[PDB]
Amino acid sequence: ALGKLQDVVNHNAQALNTLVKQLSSKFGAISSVLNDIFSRLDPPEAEVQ
Amino acid sequence: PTYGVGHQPYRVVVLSFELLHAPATVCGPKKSTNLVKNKCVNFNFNGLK
Amino acid sequence: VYAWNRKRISNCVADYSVLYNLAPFFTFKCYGVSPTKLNDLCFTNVYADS
Repeated sequence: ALGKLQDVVNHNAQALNTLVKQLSSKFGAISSVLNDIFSRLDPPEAEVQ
Repeated sequence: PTYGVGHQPYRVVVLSFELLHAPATVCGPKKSTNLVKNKCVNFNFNGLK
Repeated sequence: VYAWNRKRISNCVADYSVLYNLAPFFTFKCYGVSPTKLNDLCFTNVYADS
């Protein structure tokens, strides 16, 4: 019965958790951690990563 | 010793590294400091900054 | 060349800076890591092939 409200509570969660899952993607880079990129590579080549 | 630089002998050393999920055993000369807890500090662990 | 000497260097403190005075280094190229900033990363087991 109280579903139309629960959906508003559910989708918002799917709007946040998924937005968190996007932080684990590399987007074509070597990793998803900026510290590991800054420590291994130098800025001249870390800019493109 | 009379040939050109293109034919001169060159000593070459290849240092191959390994980054696995294991207690690291070879790093550089960085003095370790004390562990101060409950304070926002800059942590600089073996492979995590 | 066909019998390049491979040695496992474990449980050490790798100070690459001393490698610049005991032997004059020419073009130095590192793949995967930068030439500098090698004193703040601790590897697990390194291998020297000479």
